[PDB]
Amino acid sequence: YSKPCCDLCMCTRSMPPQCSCEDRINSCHSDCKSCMCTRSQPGQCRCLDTNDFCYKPCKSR
Amino acid sequence: YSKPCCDLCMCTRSMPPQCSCEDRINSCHSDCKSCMCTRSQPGQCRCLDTNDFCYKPCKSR
Amino acid sequence: YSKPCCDLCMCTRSMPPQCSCEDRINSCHSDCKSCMCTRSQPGQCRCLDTNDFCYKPCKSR
Amino acid sequence: YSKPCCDLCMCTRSMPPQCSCEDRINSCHSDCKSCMCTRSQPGQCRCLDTNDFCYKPCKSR
Amino acid sequence: YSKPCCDLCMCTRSMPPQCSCEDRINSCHSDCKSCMCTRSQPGQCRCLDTNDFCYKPCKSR
Amino acid sequence: YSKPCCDLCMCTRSMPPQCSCEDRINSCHSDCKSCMCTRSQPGQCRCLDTNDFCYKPCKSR
Repeated sequence: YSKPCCDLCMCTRSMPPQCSCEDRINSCHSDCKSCMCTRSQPGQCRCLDTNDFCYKPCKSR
Repeated sequence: YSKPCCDLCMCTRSMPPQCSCEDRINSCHSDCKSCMCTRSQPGQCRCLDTNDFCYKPCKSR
Repeated sequence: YSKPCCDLCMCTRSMPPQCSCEDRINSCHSDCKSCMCTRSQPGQCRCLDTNDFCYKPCKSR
Repeated sequence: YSKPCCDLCMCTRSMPPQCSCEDRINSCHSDCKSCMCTRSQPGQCRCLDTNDFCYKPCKSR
Repeated sequence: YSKPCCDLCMCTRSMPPQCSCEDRINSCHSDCKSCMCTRSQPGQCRCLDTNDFCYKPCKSR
Repeated sequence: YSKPCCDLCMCTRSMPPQCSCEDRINSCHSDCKSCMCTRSQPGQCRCLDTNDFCYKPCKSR
């Protein structure tokens, strides 16, 4: 869907923590602020945004 | 969901083609025959099965 | 070009050795026997063939 | 050669875009400004520079 | 040391399971039967052997 | 152990150089200043710190 979730998240062991995510084809989630893709068809995209929290796992699988 | 789809697929340039896929947490799709995971909680899994076709992209994103 | 070379090669510490390679867009080298690509435009390909020798580095860079 | 090209490029979905590239043994292209390699022989290098455009694919393969 | 351990292990969800491991510079563990390295100095090696069990984590870190 | 070493190091071809490292389960070395891990059990961690030198290879293997 367009709603924000994340399956693989990583955080730094600092306080507050700094965390990020994974891969989608053509577009990133609606909440993403800087999105990076491959110059190809279909393009494989990732979110580069960093927060002090992780989104919840994608509810499907 | 439990239904079979695939976002990143790769095939050999032979006839018939030999193709495979990507990553899920704890479990693989219902149609998967040999599934491999990391000894960790939560475990990150992948399907090793090979077909002569690709499933369609996950309908959500 | 169409000529066979390899930049990143890996071999098993057995006798005779078993060795393979890396990445190209749309097509593999002319000598490649089983070539695998991504269902996308432009497709990113790799050779899965195994020999008991490595090709020489690509002469360009 | 020494001339600047790129096979795998990625860009952020922002305006202007922010883009980067891939892998070479011992040295990066002549136009590269910050180049990073592995402490090994032969060393495997990558360019970390970021532009608002992508170079064209390497003309050979 | 020369003793056999493994930090990152992966297994198939079949019975009995089929499992493997990770990365070392110049040589693999003493128990490894097919070891694969990069044609470079120092070479980065991995074990390709498959068992129906995982070794224990490296005791150091 | 808790002592600082590094097996895979990479540096930029600038003066002074800017260098970093690799992977551990649950914790980073004692000298690490910003450490990033996966939200999972056991978590896989990496050091993001950058210096103008590389640590020496882990003395064990």
